[PDB]
Amino acid sequence: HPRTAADFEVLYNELEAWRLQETRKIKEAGLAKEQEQQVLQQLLHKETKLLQTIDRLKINANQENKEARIQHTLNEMSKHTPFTTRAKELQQLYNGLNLPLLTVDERLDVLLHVKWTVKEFDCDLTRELVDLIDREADLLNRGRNPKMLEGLRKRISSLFLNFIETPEFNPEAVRF
Amino acid sequence: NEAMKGEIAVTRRAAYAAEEAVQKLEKQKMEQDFRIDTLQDNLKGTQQQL
Amino acid sequence: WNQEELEQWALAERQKAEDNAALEKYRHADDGKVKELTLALERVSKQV
Amino acid sequence: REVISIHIGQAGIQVGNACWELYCLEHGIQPDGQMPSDKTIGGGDDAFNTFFSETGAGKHVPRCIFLDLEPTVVDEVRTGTYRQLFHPEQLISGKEDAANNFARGHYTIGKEIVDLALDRIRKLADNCTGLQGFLVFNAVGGGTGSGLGSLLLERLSVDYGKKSKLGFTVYPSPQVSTAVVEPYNSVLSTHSLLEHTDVAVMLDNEAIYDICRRSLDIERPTYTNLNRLIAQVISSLTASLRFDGALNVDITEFQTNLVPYPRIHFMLSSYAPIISAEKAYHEQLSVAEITNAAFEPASMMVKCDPRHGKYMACCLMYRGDVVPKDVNASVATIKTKRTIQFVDWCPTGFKCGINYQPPTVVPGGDLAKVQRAVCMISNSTAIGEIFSRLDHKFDLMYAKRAFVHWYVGEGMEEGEFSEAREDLAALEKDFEEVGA
Amino acid sequence: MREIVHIQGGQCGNQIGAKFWEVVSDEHGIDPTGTYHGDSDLQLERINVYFNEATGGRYVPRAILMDLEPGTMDSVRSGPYGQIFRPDNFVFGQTGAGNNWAKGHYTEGAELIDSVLDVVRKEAESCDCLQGFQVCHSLGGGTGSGMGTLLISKIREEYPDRMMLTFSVVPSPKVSDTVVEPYNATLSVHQLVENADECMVLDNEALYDICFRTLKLTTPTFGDLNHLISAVMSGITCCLRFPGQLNADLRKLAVNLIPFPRLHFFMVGFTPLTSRGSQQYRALTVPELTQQMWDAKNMMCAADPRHGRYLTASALFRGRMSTKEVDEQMLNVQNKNSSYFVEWIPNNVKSSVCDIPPKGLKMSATFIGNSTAIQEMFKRVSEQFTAMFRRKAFLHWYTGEGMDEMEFTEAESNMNDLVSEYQQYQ
Amino acid sequence: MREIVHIQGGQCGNQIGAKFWEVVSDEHGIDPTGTYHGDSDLQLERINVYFNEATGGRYVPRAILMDLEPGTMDSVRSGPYGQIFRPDNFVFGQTGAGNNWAKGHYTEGAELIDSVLDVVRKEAESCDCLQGFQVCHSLGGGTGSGMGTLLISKIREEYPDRMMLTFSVVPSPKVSDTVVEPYNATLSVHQLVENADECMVLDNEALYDICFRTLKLTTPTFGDLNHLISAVMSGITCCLRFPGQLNADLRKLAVNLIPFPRLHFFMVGFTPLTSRGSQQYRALTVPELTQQMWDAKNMMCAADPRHGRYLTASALFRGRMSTKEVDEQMLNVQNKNSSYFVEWIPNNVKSSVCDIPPKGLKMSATFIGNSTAIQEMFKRVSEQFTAMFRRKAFLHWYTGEGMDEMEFTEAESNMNDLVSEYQQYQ
Ligand SMILES: Nc1nc2c(ncn2[C@@H]2O[C@H](COP(=O)(O)OP(=O)(O)OP(=O)(O)O)[C@@H](O)[C@H]2O)c(=O)[nH]1
Ligand SMILES: Nc1nc2c(ncn2[C@@H]2O[C@H](COP(=O)(O)OP(=O)(O)O)[C@@H](O)[C@H]2O)c(=O)[nH]1
Ligand SMILES: Nc1nc2c(ncn2[C@@H]2O[C@H](COP(=O)(O)OP(=O)(O)O)[C@@H](O)[C@H]2O)c(=O)[nH]1
Ligand SMILES: [Mg+2]
Repeated sequence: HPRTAADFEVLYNELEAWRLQETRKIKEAGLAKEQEQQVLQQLLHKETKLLQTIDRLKINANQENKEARIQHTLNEMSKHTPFTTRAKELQQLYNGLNLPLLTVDERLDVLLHVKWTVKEFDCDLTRELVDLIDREADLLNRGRNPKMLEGLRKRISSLFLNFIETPEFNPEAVRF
Repeated sequence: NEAMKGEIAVTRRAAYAAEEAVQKLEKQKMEQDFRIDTLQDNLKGTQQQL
Repeated sequence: WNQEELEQWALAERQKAEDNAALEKYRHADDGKVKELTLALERVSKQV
Repeated sequence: REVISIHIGQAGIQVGNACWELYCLEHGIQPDGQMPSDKTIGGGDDAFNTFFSETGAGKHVPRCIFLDLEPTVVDEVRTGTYRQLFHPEQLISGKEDAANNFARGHYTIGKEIVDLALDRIRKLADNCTGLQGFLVFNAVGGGTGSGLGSLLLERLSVDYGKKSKLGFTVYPSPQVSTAVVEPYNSVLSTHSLLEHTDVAVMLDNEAIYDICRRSLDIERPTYTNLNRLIAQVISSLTASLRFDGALNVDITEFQTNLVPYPRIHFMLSSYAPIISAEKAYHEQLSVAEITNAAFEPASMMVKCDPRHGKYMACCLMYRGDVVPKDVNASVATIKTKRTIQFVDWCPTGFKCGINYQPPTVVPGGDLAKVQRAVCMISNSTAIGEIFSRLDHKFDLMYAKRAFVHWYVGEGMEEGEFSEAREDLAALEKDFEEVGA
Repeated sequence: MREIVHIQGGQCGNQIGAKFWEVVSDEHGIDPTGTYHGDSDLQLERINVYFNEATGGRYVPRAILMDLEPGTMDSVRSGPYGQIFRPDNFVFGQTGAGNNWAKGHYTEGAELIDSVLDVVRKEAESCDCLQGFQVCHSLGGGTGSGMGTLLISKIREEYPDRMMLTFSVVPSPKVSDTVVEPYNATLSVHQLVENADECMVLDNEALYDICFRTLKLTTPTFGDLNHLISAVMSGITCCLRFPGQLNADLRKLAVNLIPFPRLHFFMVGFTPLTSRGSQQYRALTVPELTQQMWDAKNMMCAADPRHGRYLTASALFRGRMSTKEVDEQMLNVQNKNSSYFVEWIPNNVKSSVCDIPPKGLKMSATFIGNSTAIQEMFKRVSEQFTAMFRRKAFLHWYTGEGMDEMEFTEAESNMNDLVSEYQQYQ
Repeated sequence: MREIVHIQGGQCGNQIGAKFWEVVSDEHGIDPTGTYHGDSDLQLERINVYFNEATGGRYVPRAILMDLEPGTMDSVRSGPYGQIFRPDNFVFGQTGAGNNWAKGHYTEGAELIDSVLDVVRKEAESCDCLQGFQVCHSLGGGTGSGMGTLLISKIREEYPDRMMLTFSVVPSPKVSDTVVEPYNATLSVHQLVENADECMVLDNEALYDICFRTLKLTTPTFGDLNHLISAVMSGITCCLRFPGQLNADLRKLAVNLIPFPRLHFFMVGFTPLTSRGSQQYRALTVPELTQQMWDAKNMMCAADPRHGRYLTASALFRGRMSTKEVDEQMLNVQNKNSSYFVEWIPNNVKSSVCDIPPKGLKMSATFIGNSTAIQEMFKRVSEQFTAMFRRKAFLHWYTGEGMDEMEFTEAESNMNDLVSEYQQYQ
């Protein structure tokens, strides 16, 4: 399970070495002057399978690196100026949204807290953020499986992160 | 009592149809929510590129 | 007993119908958001 | 692509007598055998192949037998308006009636006529080339329909087996009835039809009375009206084979699409638009409202409420001027309708067939002449309800052993009574498990 | 001199190919009697691709018609331009199968394909240098899907180095016409993804909405629903028959549109599309034709093409134009919609032109896109298949014909993996 | 080249635009069939400011008809010059606002703007160099006052650097045709003050007085009023279409007549409007044109200029004149009426001359004045708004349609401060 471009480089280079050894064995066989091309095609198809697996691992690593580096930026947003204290509070709210909202009551409570916090500024983004908060609140109050409120929760989290990554809303975002 | 039981059965089936329709609509709603998420991610990326 | 049961099922169906109506209005609003997002992304890409 | 018809019992004979009238009227065959040589209505010399057979100098004979023990109705036909049309030996008349006695129609008297019936059915099949199956008509509340019908279904399955069997069975009604041994005969025919009839579609005189009272405004209908409109239904079902359309089907497809299980084939029929002659030029005819009328709960040929259960597979056979776009839209609307529900065992449960042929009403009839008509055949789970309401009265009768001395003196004991009762119970269990 | 053999199977295949043959015969300028009447000289120069002279101008089309029910051949022979197909090319059984992939692919695939292969082999060896096979059929039927698929496997085994263009119409979610649609679709896909060179998939509600909006027809019947597909089928084969600034054959299209041999399910378009009322108020030029091509409500598949990226796309233009503005328009579309185009390929769009527009017009185009948004047309069928197979509903009609549950498991696995790799490339 | 796209809204907008296109079509020589049937070469030189070339000399207007009821659309189609428009532009919701501003700005606007915006965007992208948008609407109806201003706001947010010149026919106090006129007009000007760019004010009472006295008409139908408004439109849009000894485009007129960004409600006239019993008697010269120009009883508004000082004035003449004569006439008027002109603005009059007078005539002129006398037209609507808001009359039909109770107060506040800002600079 890779996470670094260096480890991906290692995987790529060892795969290329494997390709070279396989084709060298095929060539040094020195036989099947008509099945040689079929063996070459099969070898290339094997290569394609492995490259697609590497691509899948790359997608997973990119997503996990994105999440980890957002958390890292939130941490660097903390390391006792009042702006940094507000940043720590917003980090707490973001972690509350991040954690698996396994309980509907705590879900509603944290949504209430973040709605109170957001409703202070109200220029353009809070309209859609409040709309999404009310959407989740209603679809939990009437009673629907939270496992079906996955994309909507993702959208709330994304909009809240975009709200945090803003100068006026978080009065230190000029850093990044 | 016979007519009342018939009405009970009809109303019960109507309620179950409503439930299944809501389930299907919720699935479609979640798919559209994924779509909105993707179209917002692309917009943020393009803004940063600009 | 049967009259009580009919009352119960009528209430349940009413609740489900209201849920469906709210979900439909949400879906239409999301479609409008789809259109506006597409337009905004187009314009920003052209500026880029 | 020919299908032969066999008509068993009084109800079957009368229904067939109406059906062959309608068919001869359609294909222009005169009531004396040959098509006129001066007036040429319609087209297609292969259009009459399915139901008739040409002989020599234009004398057509139908591919249908009329078998019965009691000779009354059979010789009434023999002396009636349809003398020349039928072959003289396709009409089989015994001597003594089965007389509401399933045993007397299945064991003692039956065995002496089925041999002749089969010896002629196989002759008819040999004359035919593209045999598409068999269609049977029988009243399960009688003696010839149940006994003779069960025996003949058994022997036809033993002989051919691999061909389809569409059976239009007249079950009794909830309250309307004209016997006392209806439950006994009906269950003893159910046990055999359940595992031999390839597709069993049900009828009910009470339901057809309701239909022809509300729609045709005939408040006092006899059996002729019921037979006429059932003939209309059969013609609408066979229109796909007999003519050409934008999207045509046949029997093989009809089973392949509407029978989700080897033992679940009990499907409600219906027809639309059932309209009198005084309102046909008032009401607007289009696929949306005719489909709604066909799906209307009090328009089922079987007196059972279809909202109770979940549909399995619906076949809408449209006839006349239909352009598939509007039937698709009507299909979407009817699937979005709130009161009807499907089952997750079948996500897509519609099938639409279309033929370019308007329905034909028999002169002096009651139905009006129209442009288009939909015949609907849907598999549902309220047939469990009809079987249950029959089973209650059957076991209530079997409590006191009433009317059973006739059976024990004619040739069956109580072993197969218990067997058929358990079989019907298993059928009800099957329906109740599958539906939900 | 390059030769295409056109096979048509099932009711869908029969009707669609009949419309295609009327359009092509009219465009090359031959009357239904069977003689030639093309005034120009550009028409005789390439009749050999679709027609063979029999004796004295009787240019018989090169086509194979196959199904199991007599009615379809009766209708085709009766219909206009149906007096030209050679009767010996009506290779045909007698019974009819109906909605049963297993019945049409196992039983009758024995006593009918044994002669269909003979007819195809004779017709192919009749010509000098083959170009490929062009076969039109459906996926939700029995006599076109299973029979056509077994024919595809047989002809791929026979002729390995030949193009294969499968014009296949796929079942629709909303447009319910039978219940065995998921079964037949999965079974057919399980072999198309294995053997078919490329599948130009089509459906029905997309075409219905096209006839509603882009043409404003009020009662769109099959006679025009298939006319659109006939126009597309004629327009794809433009280079093999007509000169132009930049010729491009089926091999060229496959090379430019198939990054991997399991990525060959194209969605198709056609421009211009306009109502007869407004055929007087619009300007016929590449700037409008290209915008019509790159539209969601203009494609002929129920997959919203923005729901993903385009792995590759192709445009085939017909009519005098400027290959500067054609290329500029293609690049403009790429740059404007860079979000909906995959990144690891530059110039995802190929554009080839020809100097001959279709008869009755002055300019035309055709769009062939291999995009990952076509995954939904398979996802819906896969989910329906899973829901139905969890209950073994309608299963006995296959199990008593000869098919087992292993075939269904394999079909589901291949369907899921190809959809998963479409999702990967996004 | 520089472009104007014409959006018509509501019943009044549809009728006015229909008459205006009837007028411009003959001013350029275009046959109502659609073809060109002119006489002079110089007509063709700028017909791309209003038209498109469809197929072989089929010049079609660049207009979008926008409304919620199809009755007026049917009437326009029936009327003459109907077969000139592109039927695609025809957009309508078929339900009807019913003179309900909230319904037309919140209920049906949200469902029909999604298409009308698409159409106007299509016209804009078919253009190459956009000068701006032209709009026609009313301020007393549901669609005209609500959906028109909603579309104006949409256009301003989309294209922020393109002008909009909009002809707004306003509800005069004594020719009222409905009861919610101020509730509509105030709410519409709420957004017209901050979105539009030139709100050219018109009213039917002044047109009625003109038809009574100057034209001496006895029974003036709406056709003649629409003709007068069309003449004003053509007079404004003439430097864009014909050469002249001086040039004044839309942007130049705006930048000259708008000193402060909230004073863009111009009031206009037209010369020479001659009764057909005096046209044979009067000899038309530049002094006659300027006399009828500054004649207060000819201005197409119920805002008498004797009560207000002029901030700016413009005169667009059409005809081969003497530029010294025109300028000295402007000077003479400015020196005679020495009290009606702002002291801190020297030479308040800007005059442009085009070389091609309108059809038939040999000399013409159009007056566009930005004076402070117009604030009477706003006082007379603010008073009525306060009158029907003091006891909450007719509020629920807007309250329950989507609007709150504070938008009306905001509209009243903007009326009050707008009147205050004219009073300040009077
Ligand atoms: N709907 C309808 N029912 C009919 C018709 N003819 C007979 N029946 C019904 O058939 C049912 C039972 O059949 P029977 O009348 O006993 O005649 P059968 O089936 O030949 O039995 P047996 O005559 O006793 O041998 C009766 O209850 C009738 O209601 C008919 O034309 N239409
Ligand atoms: N566009 C189009 N679709 C058709 C036509 N005929 C049938 N279909 C569709 O094709 C699907 C299945 O085709 P089918 O009739 O089973 O083909 P078969 O195997 O030859 O019978 C159905 O959903 C029909 O809606 C046609 O002529 N044109
Ligand atoms: N100039 C002119 N004004 C008109 C015409 N028809 C109506 N009006 C004016 O328009 C006002 C009514 O606007 P209305 O049609 O209700 O606007 P809508 O609700 O958006 O359609 C009335 O006060 C009339 O004076 C016309 O043909 N010409
Ligand atoms: Mg009898």
